[PDB]
Amino acid sequence: KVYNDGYDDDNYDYIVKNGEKWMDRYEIDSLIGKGSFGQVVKAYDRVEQEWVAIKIIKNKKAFLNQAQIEVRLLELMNKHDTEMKYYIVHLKRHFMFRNHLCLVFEMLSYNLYDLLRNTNFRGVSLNLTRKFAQQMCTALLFLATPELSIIHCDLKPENILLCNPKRSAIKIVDFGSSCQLGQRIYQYIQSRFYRSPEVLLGMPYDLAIDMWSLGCILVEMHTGEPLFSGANEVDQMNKIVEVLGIPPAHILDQAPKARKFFEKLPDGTWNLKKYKPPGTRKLHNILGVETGGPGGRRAGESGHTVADYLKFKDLILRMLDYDPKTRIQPYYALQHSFFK
Ligand SMILES: F[C@H]1CCN(c2nccc(-c3cnn4ncccc34)n2)C1
Repeated sequence: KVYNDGYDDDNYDYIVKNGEKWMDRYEIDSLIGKGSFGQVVKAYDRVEQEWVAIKIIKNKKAFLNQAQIEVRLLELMNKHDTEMKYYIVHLKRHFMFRNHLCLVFEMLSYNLYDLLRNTNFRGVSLNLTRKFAQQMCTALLFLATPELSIIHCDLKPENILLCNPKRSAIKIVDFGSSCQLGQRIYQYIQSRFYRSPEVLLGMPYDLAIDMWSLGCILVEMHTGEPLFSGANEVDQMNKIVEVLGIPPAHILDQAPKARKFFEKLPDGTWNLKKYKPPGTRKLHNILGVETGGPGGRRAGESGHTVADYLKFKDLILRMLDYDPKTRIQPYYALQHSFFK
């Protein structure tokens, strides 16, 4: 059985060969990552004399076209951030090679899920969480600039990479599922644990969905475990409500999917359709604000005082506002006293 004249496997992926030279320019070293899109290889760019990561997209039209969207968005961001100060991965160039679209990037390191695994799923310190939060809010501020207006739409620990294994600098990756505020097409979006209530409820959405995801990500980075680990949409919404309570009636009254999860009482108030009772799984206790941090494991550690935790909790709750019009926006998140 032959795929792509012998160059591809049965998963639409290019069969990586060590030492292969491409286009009289790149010497392929090794496979360093993989995902639904294809593969990431370490390669030496002999023209620029540097190591690069090449994202080799699957040779299949749906994957190609997803990547073409990604290339356009990365090129737009490139021409609007030439100093590379806004925490988005830098696309150096792209090319088609043996029926695969290939995106050449700066080399990065481990993703933040890998980092959580490296903590044995116990979380990173509040101080490292703060550094990640500040960089992510800066990235979201850039995506919100009017000429971009990019909604990432799939923020999760796996899509945030360290630049260097020993440093806290990060870059956001993976814009294949992204869109712009003026051209919102998708109804079904965001990975489930990180999915905003407006998307669960079938309501209009905007860049605020990414702030919701960030709030979820930051809690998980410090505790080691997802904040809302739903097995399906109904379970996801129920897990959200355990922490945050029943959403406001003015939202549910306008939500096409309200009755997937909730029922309206003769009061006019809404309740869940037949979990811990609503709002009784307190973020205050998830974070261990007064009890030594998650699992009590930060008791007697510098940089984890009650005051520090109260600042973090306050910021997170503003990121997890059910109302996307009042959910904290990146400019103001960066001014919050968690960062002072
Ligand atoms: F192989 C792993 C170690 C280095 N990596 C790396 N390095 C630079 C860029 C990227 C990257 C760019 N876009 N995406 N999208 C999705 C996934 C990764 C990427 N990954 C991943």
